[PDB]
Amino acid sequence: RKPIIAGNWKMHKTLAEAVQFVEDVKGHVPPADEVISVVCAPFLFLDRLVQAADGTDLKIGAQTMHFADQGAYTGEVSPVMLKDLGVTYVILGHSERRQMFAETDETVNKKVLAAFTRGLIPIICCGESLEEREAGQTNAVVASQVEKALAGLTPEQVKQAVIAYEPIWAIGTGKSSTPEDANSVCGHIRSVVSRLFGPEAAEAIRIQYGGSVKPDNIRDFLAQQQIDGPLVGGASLEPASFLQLVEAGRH
Amino acid sequence: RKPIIAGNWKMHKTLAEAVQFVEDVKGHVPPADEVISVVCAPFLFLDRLVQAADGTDLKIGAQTMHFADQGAYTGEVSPVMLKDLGVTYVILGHSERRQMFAETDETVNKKVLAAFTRGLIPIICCGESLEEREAGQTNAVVASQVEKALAGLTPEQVKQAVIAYEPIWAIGTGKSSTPEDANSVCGHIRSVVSRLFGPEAAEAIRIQYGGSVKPDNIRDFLAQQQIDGPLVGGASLEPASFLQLVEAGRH
Repeated sequence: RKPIIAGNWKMHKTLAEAVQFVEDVKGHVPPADEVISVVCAPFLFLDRLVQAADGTDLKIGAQTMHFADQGAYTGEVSPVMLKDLGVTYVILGHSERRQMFAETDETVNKKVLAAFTRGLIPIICCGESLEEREAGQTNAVVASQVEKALAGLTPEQVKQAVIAYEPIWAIGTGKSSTPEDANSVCGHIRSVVSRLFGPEAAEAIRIQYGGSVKPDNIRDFLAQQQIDGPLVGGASLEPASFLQLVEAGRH
Repeated sequence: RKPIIAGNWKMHKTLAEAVQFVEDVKGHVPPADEVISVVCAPFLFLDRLVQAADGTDLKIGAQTMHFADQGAYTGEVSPVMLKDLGVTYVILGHSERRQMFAETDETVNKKVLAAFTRGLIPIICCGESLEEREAGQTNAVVASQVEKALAGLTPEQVKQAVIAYEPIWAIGTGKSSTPEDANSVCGHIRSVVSRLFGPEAAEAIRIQYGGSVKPDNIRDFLAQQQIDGPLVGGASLEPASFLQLVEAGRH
């Protein structure tokens, strides 16, 4: 299971900043055969970034996309559009959208199917809230989100999906889940996959941990058996740090 | 009041199709001082569109945007990013955003305040549902949406805002409101602006009609005293159709 590490810039840079970032990083990202390095930038910069990452191993991804090819959804961007640009990854179901922009597990599932239909590798986010963690439904929440999202896929496709387990209370809070704790939920997710798709799908899929990961702690997480890389937001905004993170995938 | 005509492509093209459209229309769109010709495109294409449209009376606008400059708002595009790119107009509160992605009058307000503080001209959308229509709250529903969306602005800036009345039921249904009716509602909205910001701003503010405006029915709408133009959706995808519309503004 090849490690994958994705940077979610969120709403954070200006085109110039964005291109300077790719320029700085693209030459020192680990080889593609070793670690999948992905920078999820805001829509406006995807175009220039896809080019700046000319023939580099630095992959470019979007922070969303709609579930339709084209249509009357003012503001949205389609999986067709993103593909045409050279974007290869797309974050789906991020809580920031689930709780703010009405992203239901239904829309997320639609989007995952669309992703595969259009050639994009989806990074499906799933995680519980503080309240759910405290109430004990962590495993249940995570399980439903994963069950629903992967609905409609074949095992061969599931092997290609990426699942980012991100406990909400850990996103940009400075409070990370522990490797051991995260490892279990991830093991649980992998176990849910196995029960729905099979031991091959489950043994292939790469599950990520997201939530206050830092270049000083990626190693700890990546070292765990069920975890295959980290979805990083805040610590991916600086080229250096990002290079630190992506190198954690044992170069 | 200089007529303004904006086209909302919604989720509709590929970068390539997008650039040729601009490449085809830009040099033939009406002279700025006569008609404000605008093309609202997907976030993905703006960089290039802005670049290719530089120097022409053809203005480029975004289909939506967030209210915060920076932020952990995965998938969102901020006013800073837009202005920084050269984008001049932005659509806010489109029914499609409203009923499908949790766009409320509060957030729409925050966004309107954001456009002004960030140097973007907002095309504030408002309109009644079929139900509210039948119940007779067209003037009410519409008045509230405008009062809420404009709250915070000074008369001086209200004079710069573009308000687009679109009876939800006419948006791409093929059925459009009668000029007389649309004019009545636009008038009423203007009364709202007059009452809130004084007659001066009310007379300078431009109010569009949206809801199945075809290149063959736009003149009818523009003719109406209270209607200063149209926000066209489907009829704005073809260079040929777009140029017809914008020309109806010329004279």
